[PDB]
Amino acid sequence: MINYSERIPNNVNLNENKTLQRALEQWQPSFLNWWDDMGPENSSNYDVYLRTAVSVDPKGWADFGYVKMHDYRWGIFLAPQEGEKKITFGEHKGQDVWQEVPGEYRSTLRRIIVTQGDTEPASVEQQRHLGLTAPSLYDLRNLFQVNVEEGRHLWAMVYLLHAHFGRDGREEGEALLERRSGDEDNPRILTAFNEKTPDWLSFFMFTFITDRDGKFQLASLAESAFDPLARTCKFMLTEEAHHLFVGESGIARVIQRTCEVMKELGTDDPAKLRAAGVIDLPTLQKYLNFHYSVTSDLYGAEISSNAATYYTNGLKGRFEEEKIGDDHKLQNSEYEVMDVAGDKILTRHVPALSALNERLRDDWITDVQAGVDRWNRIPAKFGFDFRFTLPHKGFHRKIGMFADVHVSPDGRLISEAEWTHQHKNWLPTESDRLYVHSLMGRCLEPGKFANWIAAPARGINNQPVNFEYVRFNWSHP
Ligand SMILES: [Cl-]
Ligand SMILES: [Fe+3]
Ligand SMILES: [Fe+3]
Ligand SMILES: [O-]
Repeated sequence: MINYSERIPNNVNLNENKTLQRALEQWQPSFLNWWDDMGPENSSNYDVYLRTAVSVDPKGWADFGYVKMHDYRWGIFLAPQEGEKKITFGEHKGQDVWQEVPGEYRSTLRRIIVTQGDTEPASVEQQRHLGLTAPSLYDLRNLFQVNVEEGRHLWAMVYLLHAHFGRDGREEGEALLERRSGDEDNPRILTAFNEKTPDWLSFFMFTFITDRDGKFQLASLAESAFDPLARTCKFMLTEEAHHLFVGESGIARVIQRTCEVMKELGTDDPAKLRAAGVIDLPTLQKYLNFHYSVTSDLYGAEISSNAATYYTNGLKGRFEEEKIGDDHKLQNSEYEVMDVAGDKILTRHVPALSALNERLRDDWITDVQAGVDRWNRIPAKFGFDFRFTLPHKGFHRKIGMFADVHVSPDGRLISEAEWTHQHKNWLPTESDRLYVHSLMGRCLEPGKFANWIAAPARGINNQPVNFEYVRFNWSHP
């Protein structure tokens, strides 16, 4: 490892700003208390082989070593500042990007930053029980790496709050530790982040699908005229890519194991696959349906004056804004969205500014579909017919125009009776979830993997797959 240096590694000259540094250090012990309370369960004395960034360059990014998570060096890292960067969209296109928050947008920027910050500890809270049933040291270590990274994402947003929003900033930093996933009176802001993540199959789906909402929200904010936010999100995207990998390869390894048992037993009978302790592909498809549809609601209403305002004011851009071939102002542009009118799902064009949530949702759908295309290479290579698919965008939605109807995965509007009698085929049943639960059992033997999942293609940081990625320090409970 590179030589220790700073208590809070950073590339923002934190030490030069005494007032700001003091505010973060006053908040730190509160963060550490939250981490001990709501962080990975019973993990206080584990030594975990973790990656820590200590500077933004490739070498400093990849500082691997054993560390207790309580002692993780959470830091603050902005993509390098560019000389003479201009705003790329909206009313202010062509002007210098902002280094400070414009008073007129203070409350909106604050809202955007806090809502993003809120999802980071929510994922840790949702996932805190999982290590008790980790299917391998490798997977246990990946879970912990995701967790400390989401912890750092909370630091990333709290830094912006303290640095740019004064006393309100600090009050937002405190409340971010007071809310709690699933709590009755102070729940987390967004509904999908108040859901349970009850097993490892849900965990891999969540990091494959819901961390991908993180990618598309962060990619939109990485375009912001408010440059400290833009540069914060650009760096965060490198960590988000790791989360997406954990999710995609996690499910890939599960599909691999189930295809192996299908080949061995020579059957696709789910009763027989389950007798052999694997997760049948159809059940995997239900979990895909579930996490996909719940995540889709995170993009918000298809039509929205708020999203239009964020774009025009230069706060939040479209995904890969600069690659888009239009005027980047959209006053006379359209975008095609669906609509529901009685017994018909139809299409219409609306003003582009009013449908930016739907555009972002569509970008995310395209990305998810690419990952699903990659999973499908597995049955294909085994010569099986099974293919995973994404359901219609209107299936199982609680936000927006499809909220008041039922749509089947194959895109029909369906009756209440048909939803009630058939959705057991489309979303995990209580019984499906009990079966998956029945398979969850810790496996901490080095190089060994629980029977429902295959080994990964390679280890971490060139270590053998049977490396002791976690040391439990059992003598010191
Ligand atoms: Cl404000
Ligand atoms: Fe995150
Ligand atoms: Fe993430
Ligand atoms: O993330």
